[PDB]
Amino acid sequence: VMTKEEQIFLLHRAQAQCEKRLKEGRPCLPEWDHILCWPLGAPGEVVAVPCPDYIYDFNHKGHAYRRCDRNGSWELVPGHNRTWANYSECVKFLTNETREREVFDRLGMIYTVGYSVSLASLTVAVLILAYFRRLHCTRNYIHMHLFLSFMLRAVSIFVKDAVLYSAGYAGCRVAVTFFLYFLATNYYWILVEGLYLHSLIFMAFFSEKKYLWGFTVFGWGLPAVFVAVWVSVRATLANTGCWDLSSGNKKWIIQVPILASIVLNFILFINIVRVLATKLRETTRQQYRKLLKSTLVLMPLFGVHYIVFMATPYTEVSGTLWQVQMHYEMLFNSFQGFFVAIIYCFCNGEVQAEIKKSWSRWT
Amino acid sequence: QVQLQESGGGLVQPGGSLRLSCAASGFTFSNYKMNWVRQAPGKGLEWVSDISQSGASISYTGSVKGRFTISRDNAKNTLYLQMNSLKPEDTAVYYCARCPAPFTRDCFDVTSTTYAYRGQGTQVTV
Amino acid sequence: RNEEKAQREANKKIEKQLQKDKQVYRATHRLLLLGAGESGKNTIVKQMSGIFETKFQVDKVNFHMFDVGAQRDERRKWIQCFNDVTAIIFVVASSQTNRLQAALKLFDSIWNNKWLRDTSVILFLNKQDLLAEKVLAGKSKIEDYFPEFARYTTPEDATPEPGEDPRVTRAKYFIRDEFLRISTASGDGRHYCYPHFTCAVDTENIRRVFNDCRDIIQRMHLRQYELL
Amino acid sequence: SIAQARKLVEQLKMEANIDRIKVSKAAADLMAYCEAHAKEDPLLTPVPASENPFR
Amino acid sequence: AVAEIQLMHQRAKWIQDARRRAFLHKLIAEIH
Amino acid sequence: LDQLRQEAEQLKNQIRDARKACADATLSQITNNIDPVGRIQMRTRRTLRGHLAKIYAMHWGTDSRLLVSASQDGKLIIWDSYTTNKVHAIPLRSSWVMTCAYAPSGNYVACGGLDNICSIYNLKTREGNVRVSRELAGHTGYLSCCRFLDDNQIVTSSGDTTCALWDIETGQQTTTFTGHTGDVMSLSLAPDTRLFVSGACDASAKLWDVREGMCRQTFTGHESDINAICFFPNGNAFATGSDDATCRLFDLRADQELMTYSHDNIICGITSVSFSKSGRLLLAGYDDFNCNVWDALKADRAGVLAGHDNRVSCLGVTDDGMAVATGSWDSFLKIWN
Repeated sequence: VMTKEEQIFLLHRAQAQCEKRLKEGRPCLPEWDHILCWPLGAPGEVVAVPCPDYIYDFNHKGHAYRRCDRNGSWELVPGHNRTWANYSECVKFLTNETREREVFDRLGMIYTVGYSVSLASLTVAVLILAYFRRLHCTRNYIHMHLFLSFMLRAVSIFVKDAVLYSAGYAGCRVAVTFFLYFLATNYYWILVEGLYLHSLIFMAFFSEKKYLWGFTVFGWGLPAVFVAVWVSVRATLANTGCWDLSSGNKKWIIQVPILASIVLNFILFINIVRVLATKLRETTRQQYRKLLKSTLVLMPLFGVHYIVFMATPYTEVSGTLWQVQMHYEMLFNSFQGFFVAIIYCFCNGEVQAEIKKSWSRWT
Repeated sequence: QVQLQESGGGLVQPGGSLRLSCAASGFTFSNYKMNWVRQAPGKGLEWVSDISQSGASISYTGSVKGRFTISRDNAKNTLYLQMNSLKPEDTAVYYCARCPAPFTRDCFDVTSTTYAYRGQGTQVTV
Repeated sequence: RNEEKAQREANKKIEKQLQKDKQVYRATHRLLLLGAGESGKNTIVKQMSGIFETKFQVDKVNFHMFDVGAQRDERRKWIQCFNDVTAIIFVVASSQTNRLQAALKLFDSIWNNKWLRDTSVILFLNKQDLLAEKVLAGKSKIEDYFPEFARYTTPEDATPEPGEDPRVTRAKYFIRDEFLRISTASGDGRHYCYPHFTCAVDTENIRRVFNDCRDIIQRMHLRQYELL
Repeated sequence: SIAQARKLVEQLKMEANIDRIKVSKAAADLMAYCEAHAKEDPLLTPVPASENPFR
Repeated sequence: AVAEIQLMHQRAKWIQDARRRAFLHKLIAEIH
Repeated sequence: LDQLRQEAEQLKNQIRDARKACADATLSQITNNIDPVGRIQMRTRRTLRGHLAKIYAMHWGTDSRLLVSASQDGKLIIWDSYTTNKVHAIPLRSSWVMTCAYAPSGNYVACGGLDNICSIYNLKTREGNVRVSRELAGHTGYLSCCRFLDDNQIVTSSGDTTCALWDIETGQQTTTFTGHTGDVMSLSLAPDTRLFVSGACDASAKLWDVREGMCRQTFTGHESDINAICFFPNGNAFATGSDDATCRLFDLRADQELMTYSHDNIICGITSVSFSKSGRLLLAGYDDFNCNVWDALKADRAGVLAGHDNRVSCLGVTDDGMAVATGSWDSFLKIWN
């Protein structure tokens, strides 16, 4: 992005060049107006100058106009000392463009609502899981870790919103790093849930000691690993302002491993559904209905919806593809934690029985 | 005390008809699935037929399918086996065997050598 | 407090021993082995006290079979000990006036037992060669012990054994369909039946169990995820 | 079977030869025992946590 | 790409552009 | 054989008539004057975790502090119930332990099951760990219960329809008790250890005098297999739990059922029974994963010890009556007060 501060540098460079040019029936003397440098004006005629190239937003093919008199003095706006000017040709590309701000605000609001609902549902879910000691199991342990990853993603996105969109110091960079790391943890715990179910199915008999600690490390430390690598590369080669702004391919250092998870998870997800159908084949329209229901309840845990828009590159924001991508994702990703809490805690038969018996005994 | 008393067995010409009646006492007859089993001479206790608690479910051993009709009169706390088309290989001691636990669909051990909730048996000679 | 410290030291030693033992206990699958004496159950025992424990392993996976010998034929009490086993290997004496019907009744009792309603049952029709010999010679006369066998036909999904007579295939699949009639009736997916056609000396008997055990485990996991 | 029936008959005769008291005496004895030992049964009437070792 | 990380890289590549364009609008309003 | 059958039938009629003459009323009709205990809000104070499979049995100590529990993972674990500390852990040769006993002196424990063998383990070993001190083989049916009379004399019940009193030192059957036709599922020693009642799967509970080995009485009235039995603390009465979903208190001296504890919604078999120290409460473990504390005199359910995740398999009331210990197929032993 050619930031305004950098533009200021280009503006000062152009002003210095114009000043050097100035130092180098009566025509107007050349002048500078903080926008353009005007040559010797024609006596009593309008002088047009092509739009400056150093301005990132002007339509460079246009021509700005200034008016000169016959005495050699630039025309002034009546009632003022302001010099007459007309840059309407360069402003063709310019627009208030409140619609793009409205789209980014709408996206923010929708995933804020989604992540808040997910955070509330997952707080309820994790309190239920941890409170009841019956539920304590490797499946539910990984579920609690996944719920906590969703918590961290949601609350850290909220922190990023508050710190960053309400300042290139460490306070902004630490917030951005926490956002990236907790998002990576959520994605990799989605992947860890997929891997754990795939091990329970395909790894005929499961060695808990060799993998549960390994799964926890893969779900927490590795997202820390490559996020720390990205932080190191950013502080080495870019280290500029808020780390909100992308620094080129350096962003992949976080994007590639997370996307690499989704692919793998998708590779697992169908490979599990392929098993489910097989199981249902070994025990009709009813079996297909049950397979469809199992797939529907299995997508939120596996984050299958991500595979819809993984391959989309950094598209332009003023586009239908980017708009549908962002709306779909800021909806589904934000509500994915809520879906997981509903299905795997609220709709879980074991947890439902736990809640029923606890409520009955308490009453 | 759980008692099952079979009666009505006796000499019947081959291809004839007969009616075995099991009088139950000492337990709530309605709660228990009931069975007829037979000890043939020189053979182990073969199972003949069974009927559920209410009588809605009925099953027979193959050799008596259609030939015999099992039934239960919960009001009289009794079990019946109406026997028809009797072939000579039906000559056996018929035990009216109660299933061990009430309200349970399983009927473990009625064919065991010394099962407890089983009647003394009535002889049917054909 | 000194006594409490000594007690806690002993308790921690015991707890670490129990944690060590838990790894072995979970890695080993208890299997019940059930059936009459004429079913060839002891032959399968050899191929692989009032209980005969057999520790064997398939692909470095430990199975702990419990052939229940020296026990009274009244099974209804000690059978409850085997609700948490991975599977009940029910071996039938196909080829007691009607031993097969007794096996069917026992299988029904196992299937509908409130404690074994969550216990899977692998099913072994052990006497396939002898059943073939008796059906082809007309000595089995299964058609009179089962009149519905006079109208039963070989199902479309049936795969005949290489060189097996069609009457043998019809008989064996009739037996399987009888046991599956028992199992599917009020099965409800809480537990599963795995019928198999095996001989006494078949080395496949372990694999057919092991695979089924794997299947059972897999299905249990799915039942834990509400996927089934 | 004859020996088993003989043993059963002997056991039944032995059980028939025993003396039996009135069941009202049984109820009296049991209620007397319960009324005498109720206060030393923390299960029925929980003792204070100082006395109860499971505080 | 990762949806949330892109929307952040896009809300930042933008707010910057919109802020420099607001500066440009201020310049035009003051001069033209 | 027909003559013996007729004589047995006539004796059965005579015994039934004698019982009917001795009982014109039940326990409730006499105990109208006793105070109802109300709702027993008994609560769990300790949960003994560490068993992997379904505790099939447990037994308290005479000190009412240590308790032995048997899991069918093959573990005999002694718990200091006060401090929840495991005192000993004993691996078992046969994983299928269906019974365990703790010697009154506390020096020994016993366990047995489908192995038919009553293994006596010594606790106070000089070596420093529990060894297989003795094995009592001789039962041909699964060992369903075992109770110590002393350090050397132990009574056991088996699935072979017989009970056996063993001298531990010699390892030989001091006495054989026979007469049950169903699997003998449990036994209970009298407070004087002279008598013991054993319930079997013939719906009959037989009382034996240990010294001579004859069946003194055969109390009947249960409809299905008896899975649990325990003397009333006075030793002149006992209680049984059966698969007919009813508990029944029998008088020894009245030779018949004194009272029946049942409810219509209870359609599951009692798996374990145990009186409180005073006998006012009969705690019975049911298959519906719950334990019911029955006010044994008014026969109404005084309370429910809900909390077990699976079938209650065993109960034990401390000799001092302070706490109950309930094991279960959930692999957990809950202590209640």
